[PDB]
Amino acid sequence: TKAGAGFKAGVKDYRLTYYTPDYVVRDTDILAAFRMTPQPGVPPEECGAAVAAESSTGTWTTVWTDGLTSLDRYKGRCYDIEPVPGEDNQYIAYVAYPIDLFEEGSVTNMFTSIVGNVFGFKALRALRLEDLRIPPAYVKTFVGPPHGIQVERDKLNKYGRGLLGCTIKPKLGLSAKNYGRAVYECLRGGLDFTKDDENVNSQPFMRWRDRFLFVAEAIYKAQAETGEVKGHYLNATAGTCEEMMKRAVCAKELGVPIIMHDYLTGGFTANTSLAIYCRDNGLLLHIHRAMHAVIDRQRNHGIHFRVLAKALRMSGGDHLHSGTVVGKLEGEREVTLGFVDLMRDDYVEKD
Amino acid sequence: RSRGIYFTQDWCSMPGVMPVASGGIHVWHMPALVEIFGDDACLQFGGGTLGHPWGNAPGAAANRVALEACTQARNEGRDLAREGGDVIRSACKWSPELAAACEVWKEIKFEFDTIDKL
Amino acid sequence: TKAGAGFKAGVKDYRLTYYTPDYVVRDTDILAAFRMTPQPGVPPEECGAAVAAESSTGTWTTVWTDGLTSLDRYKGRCYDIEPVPGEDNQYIAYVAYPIDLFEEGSVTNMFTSIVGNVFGFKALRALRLEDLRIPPAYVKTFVGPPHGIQVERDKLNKYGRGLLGCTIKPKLGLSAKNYGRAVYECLRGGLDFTKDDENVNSQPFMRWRDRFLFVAEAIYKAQAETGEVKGHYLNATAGTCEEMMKRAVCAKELGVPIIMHDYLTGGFTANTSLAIYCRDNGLLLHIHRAMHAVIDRQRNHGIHFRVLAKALRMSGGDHLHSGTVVGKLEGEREVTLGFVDLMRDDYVEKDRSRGIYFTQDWCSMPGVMPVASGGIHVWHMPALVEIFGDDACLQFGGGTLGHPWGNAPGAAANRVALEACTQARNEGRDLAREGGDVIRSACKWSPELAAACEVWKEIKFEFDTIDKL
Amino acid sequence: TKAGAGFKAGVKDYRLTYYTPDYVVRDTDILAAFRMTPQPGVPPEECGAAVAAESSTGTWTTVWTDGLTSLDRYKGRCYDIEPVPGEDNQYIAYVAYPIDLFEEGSVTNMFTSIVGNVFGFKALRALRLEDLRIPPAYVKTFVGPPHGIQVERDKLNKYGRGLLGCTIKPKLGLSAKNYGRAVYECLRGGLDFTKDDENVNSQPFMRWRDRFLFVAEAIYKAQAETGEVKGHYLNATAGTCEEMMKRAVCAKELGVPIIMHDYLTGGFTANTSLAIYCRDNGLLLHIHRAMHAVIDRQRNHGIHFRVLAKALRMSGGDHLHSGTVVGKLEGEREVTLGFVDLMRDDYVEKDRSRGIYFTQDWCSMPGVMPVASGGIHVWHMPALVEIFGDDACLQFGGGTLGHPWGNAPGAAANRVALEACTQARNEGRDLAREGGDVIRSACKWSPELAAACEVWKEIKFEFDTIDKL
Amino acid sequence: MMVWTPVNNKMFETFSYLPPLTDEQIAAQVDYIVANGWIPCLEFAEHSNPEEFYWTMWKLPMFGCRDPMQVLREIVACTKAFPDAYVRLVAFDNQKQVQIMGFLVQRPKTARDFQPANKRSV
Ligand SMILES: O=C(O)[C@@](O)(COP(=O)(O)O)[C@H](O)[C@H](O)COP(=O)(O)O
Ligand SMILES: O=C(O)[C@@](O)(COP(=O)(O)O)[C@H](O)[C@H](O)COP(=O)(O)O
Ligand SMILES: O=C(O)[C@@](O)(COP(=O)(O)O)[C@H](O)[C@H](O)COP(=O)(O)O
Ligand SMILES: [Mg+2]
Ligand SMILES: [Mg+2]
Ligand SMILES: [Mg+2]
Repeated sequence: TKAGAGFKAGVKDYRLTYYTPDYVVRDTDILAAFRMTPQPGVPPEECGAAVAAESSTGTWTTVWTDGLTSLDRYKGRCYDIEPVPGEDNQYIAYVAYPIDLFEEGSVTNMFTSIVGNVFGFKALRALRLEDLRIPPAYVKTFVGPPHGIQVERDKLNKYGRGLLGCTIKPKLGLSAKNYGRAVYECLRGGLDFTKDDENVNSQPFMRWRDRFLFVAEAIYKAQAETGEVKGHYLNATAGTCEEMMKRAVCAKELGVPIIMHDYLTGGFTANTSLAIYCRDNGLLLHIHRAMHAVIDRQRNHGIHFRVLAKALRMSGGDHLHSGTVVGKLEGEREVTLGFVDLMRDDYVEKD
Repeated sequence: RSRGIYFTQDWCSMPGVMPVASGGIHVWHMPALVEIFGDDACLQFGGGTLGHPWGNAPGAAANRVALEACTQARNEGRDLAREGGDVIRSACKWSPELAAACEVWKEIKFEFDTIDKL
Repeated sequence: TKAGAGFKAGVKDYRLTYYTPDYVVRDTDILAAFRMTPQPGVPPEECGAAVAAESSTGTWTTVWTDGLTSLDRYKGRCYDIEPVPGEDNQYIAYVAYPIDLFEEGSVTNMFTSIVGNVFGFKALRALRLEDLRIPPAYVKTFVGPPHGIQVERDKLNKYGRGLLGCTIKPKLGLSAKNYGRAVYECLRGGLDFTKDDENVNSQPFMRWRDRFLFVAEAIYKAQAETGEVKGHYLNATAGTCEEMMKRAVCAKELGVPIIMHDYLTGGFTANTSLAIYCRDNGLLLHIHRAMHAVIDRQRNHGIHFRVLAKALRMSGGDHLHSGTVVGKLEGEREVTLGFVDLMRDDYVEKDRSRGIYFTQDWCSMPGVMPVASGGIHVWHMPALVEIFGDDACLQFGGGTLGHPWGNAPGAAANRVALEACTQARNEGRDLAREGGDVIRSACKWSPELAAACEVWKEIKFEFDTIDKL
Repeated sequence: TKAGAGFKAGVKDYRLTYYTPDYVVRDTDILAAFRMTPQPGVPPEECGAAVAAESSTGTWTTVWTDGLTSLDRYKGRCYDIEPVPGEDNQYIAYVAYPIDLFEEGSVTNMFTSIVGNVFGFKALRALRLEDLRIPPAYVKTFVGPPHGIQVERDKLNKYGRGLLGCTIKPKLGLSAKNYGRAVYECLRGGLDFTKDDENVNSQPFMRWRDRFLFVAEAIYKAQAETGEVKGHYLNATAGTCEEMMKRAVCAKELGVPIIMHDYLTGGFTANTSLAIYCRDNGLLLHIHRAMHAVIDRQRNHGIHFRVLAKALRMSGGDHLHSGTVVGKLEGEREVTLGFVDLMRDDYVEKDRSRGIYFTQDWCSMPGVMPVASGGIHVWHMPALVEIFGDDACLQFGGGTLGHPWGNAPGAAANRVALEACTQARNEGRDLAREGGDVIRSACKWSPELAAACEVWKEIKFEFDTIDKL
Repeated sequence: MMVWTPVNNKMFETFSYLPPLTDEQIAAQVDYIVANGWIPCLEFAEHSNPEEFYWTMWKLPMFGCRDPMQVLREIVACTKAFPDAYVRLVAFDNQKQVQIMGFLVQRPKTARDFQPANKRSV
């Protein structure tokens, strides 16, 4: 009749519960790879365990409520730590999250757990989320992209070459009539698409509905002149969900084939709504990645673009900017080739 | 600039947002919290409540007593930056719920080199 | 001063209340014919009474609440039991249900009483519902089919021959763009209809709205090319009523003349809603009977298809699959001719030689178009025209998409074969006897047909029948 | 520079494409176990291949369109065939279906592929779907049960014993006022629940809304009198989705905690809609399995109840009838224990002695409360507690409304019997062996129970089982 | 025919339709908790209404407790501190995360809203 593990109040090391180097990962677990920089005096195992704990079930001191449930079943698990070649204080910490931790179909929820609080812990100096393993059982809970590459090609009747587009310039300051003027002249010369600049929404120099109407006229005139299917990504990015939807609805009513959305500045919750609307109404959805570099530029801290790209794929988009490698914005060749495969392909082997 | 404020900011009567201090705090932090934030804040104790050895209600009581004792002491002219420990120590002796919290987290501090420096 | 009938607690035989062999059935009663196999030691009268009781007002022991109402007024009544010829332990038990037992316009409710619990009673070894007599007073409570045969023909402007359809194949795995491609090539060769496979709903390889849009383009192109009205049954079958309705609404928006629904896997509650929506919006509704053979194959247990067909007619459908008799799926000739009459006609006399246990009066509820589909090809055409006559749709999926020259030639072969048979019949030729000669002559004349004739020349489906009268 | 695989028109054996005995099943495949009876001369491999083909991508002749897609990717695969012990012409054919074949969240679509057409093929004599392996990746696409066992107990604040219910009787024929009268008297004596009979929808003798209002009064009065939470499953089963939803909405407005639906006679499409509405509104959802025995009674043909139960779990239900084993309707012990685990548990290992053909992983989808109902009385209580444990609802309709002293004494007798058995079990008593002693002691103590003990003392239901392993 | 009384006949869920539990019967229930590895807990309240979900927890659930005597001592301690309260013994299963048993071990003495067993019918 001797007592089993009971409630003991007080602080203990996270590693006692959350570092499990013998754990065999389940095929339904969401896996994370964190590039972690511990403060001096913080063992990597404790740092990895703190990250796993505070992105799953744990807090800074022992709580009695754990006993009402099964921590084994729900806890995040730091299951492997590798040193980073060429670094004295960087480690890749691998964390496994049970599928039950996540809301079905919600990128918002997945990010909230995995990147919600842990990046601000005093006990680390830097943290970067490098990659996520999204298991098929979780992937299946998402509507995903409204159409995807093959369906899009079939809807555009375009095959055998890259598609060509073009952002209207100057970024801001053109009237609706001049916007459509520029669009028509662009499209008539052989571009498949033009687009609103990411920051062209609705403004004093050009209100959105004025633009949408002029642009629709330009699409139609260029398509009739060239004999080729044309489009222009009309921006649905807005201050509220209701304005966003109003803009999408107008684009649908005009019969224009494609719209765009800034998924990070608008946000995952809006983006998922929009993608679902685009699925339900046959609208192609172009995704602009505005603000990504705020998050993904630095090697030591943030979230790599490949994760932001996986998240977009799940939330939903027909296009997503990938970088150029050779143009004015950064994107190393091998890094880019990797996430392009992650964006387009069905099955991508570790590499 | 000594507080990171690069521009004078005029909010033209747009309502103020209540700051919420939360994350790894407990009863011994109470004087510092009241001193930093003043009354217009919410102070949150998750582990600092559900981690109390007697359960949630005693945990809550300990936090509420600590806050009230600090608030009273401040109103009385006491310097919480300097005498904050004394206020908590007095309150621990008076309230058995608080005393239990005082004992459990007595040694617990979070002091590390700051990344986000001015 | 002495007491009349009071409450007496305890178990007594069902037959004491529910076997009424002198009952004169009323013209508003719903009648059922059950093929019943009692357990050893259970008298057929008690078995029939138990079935009547537990599908109407009764349970296993006496309840005091009977006294608050009138059991005479409400009880189901086993009013007749006949032994089955050639069987030592099978009986047809006839049960009469007062019209008050049933919710107006609800097939779901009628099935719930009549087939709800009784098939699982330990006291029987097997039970099969063979037939139902739906009285005009109950029939009149149903909206029924959205259009029916005559209205359908008027809406399609098609007269004087069987309709021709075709399921796109492979069943699953085609993209939306390829689905519409196949559909255009099929329709342009002379088929009136193509269709989604019963299981083509919305899937990773092809999402429904993508399909709906490409199919609408295909319909329009084939109609403009041939100068004949075309359609394709877009599948509204879905996981929820809301998704089902979304699909039907999109089809309507696109102006496509016809949709389909799998009434048994979707269910009677969803199907009735969809039929009403189709009536309200002038959409033709094709009904697929997926799952029926799970229920209706075996002679000793389940529900005969003729009952499933009556239920569909009531719930609502413009077309319903009827079997082919000669194709890859089972359906005996006489059994089939019986329920075809029950599907199409206004008044069908009792005829046990065709499995019709009750005279059925449909009181002008519209007739449902039988659809013969499954493993049929050009050589079957004379037999099909002979069995069904003009008021049918004959569907050739493999028999179109399996043509060596492709879909349009495949369609043309089927259309020529149908028209040749139709002409021959109209001229006085006996298709049952001279059908081979009609097809052979047509093969010599039409190269598209010839190619079909050669490929499927030896192909027959002839097996021992399970569902025998 | 030779030609690779091209289009060749005509018929070939299904086994050439669809029998793959070396296939390694994927963790995302849906697996099916079919009990298959081939026609004479049809090799079992060709029969299994035909079933796999015509429930996935194939038809009766070769189609050119296969070449546009990848049949390897999409085809169903008969990957194993085992002979059935004790049978010369029965085989278990195992078929693997790629997850891509299925519409997410749609039981309707799953059934349409797997059981849609194959049961009617002339080339087989009988077919029975015994089991399905639903992979976690597919399970995850379903909303599932509105609440499930743990959440239900939390919402009712009921712990430590089986729940007790009761179908009002007579089945049909009572007025709304008398329905509520019976309900109040039942609930006040100690039952947790009463319910509409499966076929009580809306009828000339009692309109649904009149009933709902009176039953709500009865629930409230019994709850106030006893101090225990009460409910009554108000039937939302209807002829159309719109009527069904109207009924659910009214129950919600009344604040009654629980409704019921007949999932098979209403159908999966309606049921899934209703389940989602119940999740969105906090309504407990009792599922009646009316019509299941039409499908699931016979060993040689149909669908086993365990598959119909898995399908309900996916579509959504808080309760589902499970049989009693010992009552008036069939259900063999081991078969029942097997599907009870499949209904309630998170992870169920393959166990052929209980009819479990595949290991089933429910990946945290909520468990469904089994409801034992039909011809049971106080003497059955020890057996029921022994079979089901606490996570079940035990229903006594006739066993309550058949009590010589009326409904409240009847309810009291059942509640005393359940509590005595529960106590005895907790104390270490073996209910399988000492159950009679527990009831006999309880009868001597409680005059209400004694009266029930006496009336039903001799009453048993023991018959040869049809649905044997 | 006996008539089940509607008057002052309140019930309190599991075991209320049985004779009042003896000390030996309560102890047997506690043995059942321990044998099954469940978590014992005490809860109490001034009043008991069917509409009211939560009662007040006595201390904390007895995590790791495998000693029936310890449980019985907490019953004594809880009822001593609240001699006029409803008190119930419950047990939790952390695997299914649900309460798995529960019954009253004390009612207020001032309560006359329930009947002795032989006064439930007239
Ligand atoms: O998830 C947590 O760790 C907390 O619930 C605190 O828990 P404890 O009270 O148990 O510490 C808060 O959400 C953090 O304070 C968020 O960080 P911040 O306030 O910096 O945004
Ligand atoms: O899925 C099929 O097999 C079909 O598309 C036929 O394809 P083929 O034209 O290629 O044979 C039909 O749906 C069946 O006829 C249904 O059976 P039934 O009409 O008996 O209900
Ligand atoms: O109509 C009936 O017979 C019942 O109301 C029971 O009444 P009694 O309580 O009076 O027997 C139940 O619906 C059946 O038990 C259903 O069968 P199952 O649970 O096997 O699906
Ligand atoms: Mg730009
Ligand atoms: Mg088909
Ligand atoms: Mg019933």
